[PDB]
Amino acid sequence: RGSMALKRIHKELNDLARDPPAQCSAGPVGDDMFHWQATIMGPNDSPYQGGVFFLTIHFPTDYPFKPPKVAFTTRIYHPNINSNGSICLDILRSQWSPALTISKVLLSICSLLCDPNPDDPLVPEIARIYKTDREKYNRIAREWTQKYAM
Repeated sequence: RGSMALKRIHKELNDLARDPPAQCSAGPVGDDMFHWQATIMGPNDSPYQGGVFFLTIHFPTDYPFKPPKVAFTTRIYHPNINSNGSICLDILRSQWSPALTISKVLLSICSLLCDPNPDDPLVPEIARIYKTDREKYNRIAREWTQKYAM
C-alpha cells in the first residue's frame, strides 16, 4: 500500500492496457488495486491449446520491493504447478526485482506453460512422465484442459 505501491500498480496497468498482451488478460477485481485477476489462454501448439486459465494476483503492501502473490485458480496438469495452484517460478521469489512488472510475470508464466522445468518439480510424478514419456504427458495435459479449462 502506501502511495508508492498504488502509483506503481496503476502505472503497470496503464502500460499493460496500452500494449495489450497477446490473448492474456490482467487487471484489478473490483475496486481494490492490490487485488488482480488474470486470464491466460493456452498456447496454440501446446497441449493447453483451447483452455482458459484464471489466476489471482495480490500485490504486497510494499510493492515493487516485494513480489506479487500469484496462483492458478484453474486446475492444470503441469510439473511446476500443484493442486493448490501454487506456481514454482523463481522470479516470483528469489529472482524477483523491483524492475519487473506484472506484464513480465504473465509472460514468464505463459512460457512456463510452453516449457516446464522438470528439474524443479512441484509435482514429482508429472515431472517424471514429462521427462520419460512426453507424448503421454501431452495427452494427459490435453485431457485436463478439457475437464478443467474449457
